[PDB]
Amino acid sequence: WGSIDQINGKMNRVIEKFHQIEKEFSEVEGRIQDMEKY
Amino acid sequence: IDQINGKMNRVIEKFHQIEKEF
Amino acid sequence: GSIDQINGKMNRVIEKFHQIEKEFSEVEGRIQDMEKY
Repeated sequence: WGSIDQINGKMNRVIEKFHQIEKEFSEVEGRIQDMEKY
Repeated sequence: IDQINGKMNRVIEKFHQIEKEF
Repeated sequence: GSIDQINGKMNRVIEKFHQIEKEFSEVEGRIQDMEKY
């Protein structure tokens, strides 16, 4: 099960970094929005 | 262990939807 | 100002999206293979 524990870890890290990339994109979006509105 | 497959099917859940989000 | 800044940030975000795609495909592949064999 060290092979499962290991893919559990690989899936967790893919998920964590997607959430970081998602947040970064949100911030970019919100600044396109500032520029467009203000 | 039932415990690490328990997790897997759970972690695998969030992974699958992110697949979709990707 | 804010225009070249967004342009830089967005390009770097897109770069990081392409990295995460490849990593996902590789993790998925490994899960598929564990389940198949």
